[PDB]
Amino acid sequence: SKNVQVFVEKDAVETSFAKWAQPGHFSRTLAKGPKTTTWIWNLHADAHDFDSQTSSLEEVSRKIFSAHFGQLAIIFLWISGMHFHGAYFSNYSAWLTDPISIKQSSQVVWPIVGQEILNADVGGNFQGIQTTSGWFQMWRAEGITSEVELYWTAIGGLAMSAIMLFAGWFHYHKAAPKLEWFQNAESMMNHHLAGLLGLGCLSWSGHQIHIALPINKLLDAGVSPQEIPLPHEFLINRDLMAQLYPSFSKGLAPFFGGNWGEYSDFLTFKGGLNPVTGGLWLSDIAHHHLALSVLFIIAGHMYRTNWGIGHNMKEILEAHKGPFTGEGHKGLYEILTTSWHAQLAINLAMMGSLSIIVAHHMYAMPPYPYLATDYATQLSLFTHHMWIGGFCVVGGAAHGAIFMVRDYTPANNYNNLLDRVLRHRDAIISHLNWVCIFLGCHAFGFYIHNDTMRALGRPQDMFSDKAIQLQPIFAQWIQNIHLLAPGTTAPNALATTSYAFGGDVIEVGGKIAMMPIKLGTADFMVHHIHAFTIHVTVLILLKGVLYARSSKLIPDKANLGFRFPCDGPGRGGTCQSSSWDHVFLGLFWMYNSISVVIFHFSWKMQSDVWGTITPDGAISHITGGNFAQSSITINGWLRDFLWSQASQVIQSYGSASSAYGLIFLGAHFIWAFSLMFLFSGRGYWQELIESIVWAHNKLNFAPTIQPRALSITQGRAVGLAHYLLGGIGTTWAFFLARAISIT
Amino acid sequence: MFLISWRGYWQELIETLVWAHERTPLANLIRWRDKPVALSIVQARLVGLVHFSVGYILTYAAFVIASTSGKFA
Amino acid sequence: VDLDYGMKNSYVPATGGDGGQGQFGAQSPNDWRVAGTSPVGETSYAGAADGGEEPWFAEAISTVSLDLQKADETLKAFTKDAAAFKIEEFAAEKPYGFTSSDAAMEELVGKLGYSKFLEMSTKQLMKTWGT
Amino acid sequence: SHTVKIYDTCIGCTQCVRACPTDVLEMVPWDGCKSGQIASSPRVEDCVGCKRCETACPTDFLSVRVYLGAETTRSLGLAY
Amino acid sequence: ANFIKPYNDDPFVGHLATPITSSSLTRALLKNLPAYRFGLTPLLRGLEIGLAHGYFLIGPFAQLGPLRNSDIGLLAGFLSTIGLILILTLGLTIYGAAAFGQEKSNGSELQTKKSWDQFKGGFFVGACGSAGFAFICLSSIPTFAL
Amino acid sequence: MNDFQKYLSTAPVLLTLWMTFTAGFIIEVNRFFPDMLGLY
Amino acid sequence: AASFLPSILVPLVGLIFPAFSMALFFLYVQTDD
Amino acid sequence: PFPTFGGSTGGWLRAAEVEEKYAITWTSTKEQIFEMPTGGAAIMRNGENLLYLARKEQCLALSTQLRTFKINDYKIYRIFPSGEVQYLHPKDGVFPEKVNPGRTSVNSRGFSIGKNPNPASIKFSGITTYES
Ligand code: CLA
Ligand code: CLA
Ligand code: CLA
Ligand code: CLA
Ligand code: CLA
Ligand code: CLA
Ligand SMILES: CC1=C(/C=C/C(C)=C/C=C/C(C)=C/C=C/C=C(C)/C=C/C=C(C)/C=C/C2=C(C)CCCC2(C)C)C(C)(C)CCC1
Ligand SMILES: CC1=C(C/C=C(\C)CCC[C@H](C)CCC[C@H](C)CCCC(C)C)C(=O)c2ccccc2C1=O
Ligand code: SF4
Repeated sequence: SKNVQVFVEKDAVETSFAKWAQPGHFSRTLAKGPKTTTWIWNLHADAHDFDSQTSSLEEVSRKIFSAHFGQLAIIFLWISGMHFHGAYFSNYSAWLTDPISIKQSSQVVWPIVGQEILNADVGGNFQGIQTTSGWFQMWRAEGITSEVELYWTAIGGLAMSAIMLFAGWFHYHKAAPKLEWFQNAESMMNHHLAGLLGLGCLSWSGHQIHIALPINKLLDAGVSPQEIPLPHEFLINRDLMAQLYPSFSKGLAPFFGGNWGEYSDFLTFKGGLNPVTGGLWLSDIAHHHLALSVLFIIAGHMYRTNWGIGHNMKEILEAHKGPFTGEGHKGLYEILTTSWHAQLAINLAMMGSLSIIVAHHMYAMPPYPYLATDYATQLSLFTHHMWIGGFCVVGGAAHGAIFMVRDYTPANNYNNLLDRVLRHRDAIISHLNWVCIFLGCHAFGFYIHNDTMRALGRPQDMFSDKAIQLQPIFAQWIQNIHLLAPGTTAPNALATTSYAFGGDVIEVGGKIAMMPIKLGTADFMVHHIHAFTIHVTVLILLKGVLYARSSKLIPDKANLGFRFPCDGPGRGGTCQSSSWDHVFLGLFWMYNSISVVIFHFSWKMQSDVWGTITPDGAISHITGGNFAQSSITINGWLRDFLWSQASQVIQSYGSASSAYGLIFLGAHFIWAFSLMFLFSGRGYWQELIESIVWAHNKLNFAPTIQPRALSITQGRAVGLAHYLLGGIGTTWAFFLARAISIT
Repeated sequence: MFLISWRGYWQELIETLVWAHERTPLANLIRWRDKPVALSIVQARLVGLVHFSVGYILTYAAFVIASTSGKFA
Repeated sequence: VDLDYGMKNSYVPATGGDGGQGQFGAQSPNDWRVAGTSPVGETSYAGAADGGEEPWFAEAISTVSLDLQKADETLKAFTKDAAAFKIEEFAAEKPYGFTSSDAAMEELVGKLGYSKFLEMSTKQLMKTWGT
Repeated sequence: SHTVKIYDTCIGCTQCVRACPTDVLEMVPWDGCKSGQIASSPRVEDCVGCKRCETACPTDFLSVRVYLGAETTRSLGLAY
Repeated sequence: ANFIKPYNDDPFVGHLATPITSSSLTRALLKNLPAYRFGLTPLLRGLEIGLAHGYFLIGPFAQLGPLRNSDIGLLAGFLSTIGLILILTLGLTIYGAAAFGQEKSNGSELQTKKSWDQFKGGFFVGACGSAGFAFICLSSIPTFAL
Repeated sequence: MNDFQKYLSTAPVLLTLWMTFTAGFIIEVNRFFPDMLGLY
Repeated sequence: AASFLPSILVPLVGLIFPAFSMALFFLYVQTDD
Repeated sequence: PFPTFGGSTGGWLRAAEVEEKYAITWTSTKEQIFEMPTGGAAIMRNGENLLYLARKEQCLALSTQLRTFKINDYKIYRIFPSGEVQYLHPKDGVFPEKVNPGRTSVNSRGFSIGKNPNPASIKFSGITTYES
């Protein structure tokens, strides 16, 4: 009948604790029982690989839907806890009254073992750990005002968490959807693009227009939090709103009529940052979401469902083919509607890419009240979202490779774009290799050249703004374009989207919130290094996807799998030739890439933006503008950045920042610890274990689960894990400790 | 690099480079007499250990000398 | 067909650490170390293919191929001894009204082709040659 | 190139000859085992040194041992 | 329409006939380049190649070298270029020895010892002379103003 | 019940419980007898 | 004068010598006796 | 009799023209799509098929795939630059996994792996323990 219908099987899986007591039930091999320690590790590594646990897409699909509900439940509990801790263990009320002086804190340590030192004198007759997630600013923007409200949102969160968990159980054990239900992309996109995003934005705009905007205006004006009317009061008494925004008097009459102009009071396109709080005007944010909402809702009506009108994605994809691309995009629809791994690849890459964009756009255009001046929170958020993004992007590549090895079928892909790509893979990889070498030699060479020149007493031969100069002309041009846009290419706007492009210095509380950021030779040099790092990462990852099934070296790599240790010592050596290993190596380069980016942000900002400005025009940046002539050499980074900005962590003992010092050291230890897994091999360890077991046997006792050394692949994984934790952890402490002081 | 990255990856990459040289005009005129191949397993281990060792000694040598001389001399 | 063409190579097995020439030789008789590309109207790799107006891509012009007819011969020559052993055993087992090994071969291979002949047990052969 | 040797502990499981990626091993008639078959390495000139064969042997200690040695184009798996 | 086809109609060769690889433009340019052109003797082939490469090499040294701002900068640039040409010439000599051997016969085949030696000689003369020409040209630069 | 008890008898679960107990008792001892570098 | 020796020998030891040595090694390893 | 393929950059190189080359042949009952070791997809012809590769392993890998299609009549040859051809697999007409009377043992040692001689004993001999 209808193309789109709901098909669900009742009572699919019985709920019992029997399987719980039978570890390894999901796998046929593991189910037999443990005979060596490898079984234990394998149990945990194959837990969520449903494709290998079952051969039916319906079953795999059912598990994924329910598992997702589980994650949602966890996320809800997390958010709930944060709000609760902000209601019972925080100084929000005090901060709300004096946001500039009091420091945000929402965690308190018990008075055990001198750990109390960690409870700092943040302010407002309160002692606790200074948090840096930015909760206080967000709550202020929403218009919380009280701590009772925080408690209630916490309760809502707990309730929501439970509902999600029930949903997971219900849709797996009692009402499990069939495969036909899952395979309805057009419907899903229509619903998610119009309901989840469109209605979501519209609903949020409602809160912002009726509750947040009014309260925040009063707060900024000076009204004491206690004197601001309760949220419900604004919703009921239109007169009160009319006082603040003199258009609510007209009511919704202007809206139904075409006179949307009358609502210019609260819907505006001002641009720039609020002078008092140093954040984007909420009026603009309200119009933003309202506009986006309309767009999304309209977009949700593009695909056919059950009424004839609409587009069928298959047709659109197949029609787009050209002279240089054979059958074009034929075959892609089936792949994306019959392979979860393929979908995850695209989705995961885009999600990670978004996080990186959020990081850039959220510092240049501060979105929350009193966020820019809080340097600690700004740095924390930028770095946090930069990382999340990197991991996700690499993950997308990984799952893309899993697709090629597990779901790719030659029959369904003849002369399509995918086939043609795999037919000239040598050309693609060869060229990218060259691009990477070119960029790397030229970009890093600049730094080495400068180091040598400065050391040889020849400063006039350096690539600097005072010698041979490499100016970023293109970027400088775009900046000017964006600066002059308000009033020209953007006539109805009133100010620059960001003061970074150009403008005046916005200061809040004697501290600089935003200032024009200029680009010179040093910036050129660093930006091109970023390009090199990203390009190399792509090379490793793309090579893995393209050569996943076969290679000149190992023609039958596909049969070996996605995660095999090697093929042997032959052919000169075939170690680490799997696609999994390419992901393994890619993560190391992603670490390098992100590390450089976050360091660039930290030094540039502390040198050319952040700081204090006097009543008159005197700007004193935190580091003093050293970036221009010091970041052009490697010695400069080691001395004027790492060595100098690390004075805080190393001298944190005896203070509330002591934890960071300990973690800094601990992270270094873990990083080094990992190098033993990354440089050694299973053979040595297995033999050592044999001798150790001899001792236990000599005393008449030994485990039946014979002790064995970690697999080759696991060894690499353990090493990478500790390596990443240690490296990121070290910077984490370094940044946070430094930031607390600079703030 | 030599210690953590192993042969398989590099061998495949070198193969692509061979293809390029043989297919790029002008450079085709010149050719090798010893087939280009990746370093062996043990060789890489040795090369890596040497790089690690040389850097280790050199860095400390500078510190012990510059630090002592710069302060007391 | 020179069945020893491959064996007749420049490779000299070492004392210890070498399997040897094996069954079909360890290396090609010809040396891979030939020259590179040459100007239009010239040849480089001895019996190379003229690149015509595109000498740069001359190495992509194939000159080495397999004739299907010739392919049959190589199959027969390299498997001659096996066929001999097979027919010999068939002869040993008191063939019905046997004639000559060669004659029997022709008769037995006239039917059951040649490949099938090579893959059949003496028992099956005797059953087949009952007539 | 490489050297592959078979020992008397073979049981004629044929697993090794079914794993070689380059047809270096064969199953020949023999009387030392119940199966009446033993493995041989007639064409070691094509061994790449994968050691897949060894991984397939079921005997306590490999009855088939591959000792890596002199390297040739074939043994180094060079398609170029 | 397919603008990419198997090279030489061999579906199994490791190459493809793309617009870049096989277009009238590419074919024409490569056919008339000194390296592949028809009729040129080994010496002349080297000469043309050398004349071309020497002229553009004096620039990098002259404008970005250690003594660029010195009055004798151009002279220094010339000397540096000559040095680089010598290094490249050594390479050519060594390559020939290894690739071709010691006694040849075919003759007039760029890929023989005698021909290679002649080619190398031409390169040296052309390169050094070309660099000198650039020195003379860069000594006084025309403004082409009426 | 029997099956649940088996799950609670699994190695990972038992370790966590035991270590939590051990950690707790150590913490409690330090809470009531703090700062000791020797048996007095 | 011996004082001029540093400026006459160093150019040779660090440039001419290494070059010729490398060339000879290449010719030696690329030859098939 | 070449299968239908549109070309790839993963085909053979100079070695195939100056050192050595390989070729596989088989017969099919239907036109079907297979994946070639070089990279890509091709359609076999209804009948005889011939394909050239640069390595024996590449050829034998394809044979494995062919067996899935129920094709067991494949033959592999090595063509030298001069035109000489060597029949390589199935060498005796019978697949190696099946014992064929008439095949002799090679490289066999009549003792357990642990009975090989001690390295010191064969010092300054040139032979190895496993060859001793
Ligand atoms: C500081 C350590 C270090 C360095 C320098 C490199 C260097 C390199 N890695 Mg690497 N790597 C490292 C650690 C390092 N790795 C570690 C720890 C790992 C483990 C995860 C890896 C894993 C890894 C992989 C998996 C990959 C690389 C790749 C690369 C290459 C990138 C191409 C390039 O930029 O060439 C330029 C190289 C330079 C060193 C630039 C500096 C050299 C000077 C400044 C330029 C001019 C010098 C000139 C050429 C010669 C001067 C003559 C005279 C000095 C004698 C390059 C050779 C990629 C590759 O090979 O693709 C191309 C690749 O795929 N790396
Ligand atoms: C993201 C979630 C999250 C996180 C990380 C924290 C973290 C923290 N909370 Mg908090 N909290 C949260 C959510 C969260 N909370 C929520 C949602 C609520 C509302 C209910 C609260 C309510 C709350 C209160 C009321 C208090 C805290 C406190 C604390 C701090 C001490 C935690 C503690 O009890 O240590 C000690 C840990 C324990 C006592 C638990 C014992 C350890 C158990 C037994 C181990 C688990 C057994 C294991 C799972 C067995 C498996 C069996 C199998 C069936 C699974 C710590 C910083 C305390 C604090 O800061 O005091 C100053 C405090 O008083 N929180
Ligand atoms: C308009 C209807 C609608 C909405 C709102 C959603 C929303 C969602 N779907 Mg979805 N879906 C829909 C229709 C819809 N779907 C249809 C028709 C199909 C079949 C074609 C699917 C098939 C589908 C699959 C297969 C999956 C999803 C998933 C998801 C979640 C993605 C994760 C996320 O963004 O977290 C955002 C989280 C929240 C916003 C939390 C709230 C979530 C609740 C359920 C919102 C419900 C409305 C709420 C009660 C508000 C009522 C308004 C009232 C107050 C006035 C998200 C909650 C994924 C998932 O994780 O599911 C568990 C997933 O795997 N959907
Ligand atoms: C949307 C996110 C997402 C989802 C749903 C999946 C889902 C999946 N991935 Mg995948 N992946 C992702 C993101 C994701 N991945 C990202 C971002 C990366 C890049 C790092 C990868 C890299 C990756 C690889 C390389 C592999 C998978 C595999 C798998 C499959 C099995 C997972 C498994 O073994 O479970 C078991 C899960 C675990 C054992 C994880 C436990 C957590 C470990 C111990 C790390 C914990 C670190 C912790 C945070 C540090 C705390 C520090 C503290 C102690 C001090 C499954 C389909 C595997 C597979 O076979 O696919 C078919 C596989 O080989 N993925
Ligand atoms: C890789 C990056 C890099 C770059 C660009 C430079 C650049 C420079 N260095 Mg330096 N240097 C570097 C790394 C680098 N250095 C490193 C890593 C070290 C440490 C060993 C040094 C140590 C060093 C010293 C000790 C000295 C220099 C000097 C110089 C200058 C002289 C340039 C010269 O003679 O080149 C000559 C260049 C060429 C002959 C060729 C250039 C490449 C050509 C243009 C490529 C053309 C490609 C073409 C477009 C392809 C398409 C063609 C098609 C269209 C037909 C110049 C500013 C000298 C100086 O005075 O300093 C200012 C000097 O004394 N350098
Ligand atoms: C002990 C060895 C040694 C010596 C003596 C020199 C000497 C010199 N180097 Mg140097 N260099 C060395 C090792 C050495 N280098 C190494 C190992 C590296 C790699 C890191 C470099 C990389 C390097 C760069 C990147 C640059 C130099 C430059 C220079 C020159 C700067 C002074 C001057 O007046 O320039 C002005 C130049 C002149 C006045 C021209 C002098 C005449 C030339 C040198 C004649 C060369 C002909 C020579 C015989 C040909 C060799 C034949 C072959 C068979 C060996 C100077 C001649 C700079 C330069 O200008 O190069 C020429 C420059 O840009 N060097
Ligand atoms: C981009 C492009 C292009 C290209 C360009 C180029 C690349 C150029 C180059 C150019 C060049 C690169 C040139 C060169 C020239 C050279 C010369 C002009 C030389 C001369 C010399 C002479 C004349 C002589 C000398 C001598 C001798 C021989 C010896 C004795 C002495 C004397 C001195 C006499 C075109 C436009 C096409 C188009 C588009 C693309
Ligand atoms: C980069 C890298 C390579 C490739 C590195 C190569 C090919 C080094 C090439 C450059 C060196 C400096 C040799 C270059 C020599 C010159 C061409 C001059 C030679 C002259 C002769 C006469 C000696 C491996 O082969 C490898 C193998 C196993 C594990 C890791 C790796 C690895 O990390
Ligand atoms: S090592 Fe590889 S090629 Fe050699 S016999 Fe064993 S499986 Fe065959």
